[PDB]
Amino acid sequence: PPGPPGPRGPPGPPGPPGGPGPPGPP
Amino acid sequence: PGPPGPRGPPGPPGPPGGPGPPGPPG
Amino acid sequence: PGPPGPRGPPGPPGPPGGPGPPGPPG
Repeated sequence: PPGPPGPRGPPGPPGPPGGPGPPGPP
Repeated sequence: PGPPGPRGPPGPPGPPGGPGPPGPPG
Repeated sequence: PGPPGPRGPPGPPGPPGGPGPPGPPG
């Protein structure tokens, strides 16, 4: 029969950097 | 011996990215 | 029984990071 199911793949790579912060105070 | 087992599932989503750059001057 | 299946593929890229730090004062 078929062998045991394989291991789960690796976690994906880190997401991209976030957007820019809000503008500073007036 | 039988054929190789079914392939494992895909990994989970990666970790979130880092924070974005500093915002613009007020 | 056959050999265990191959490891799954890498997961999706992680989510985008958070917002950056607030910008400097006007």
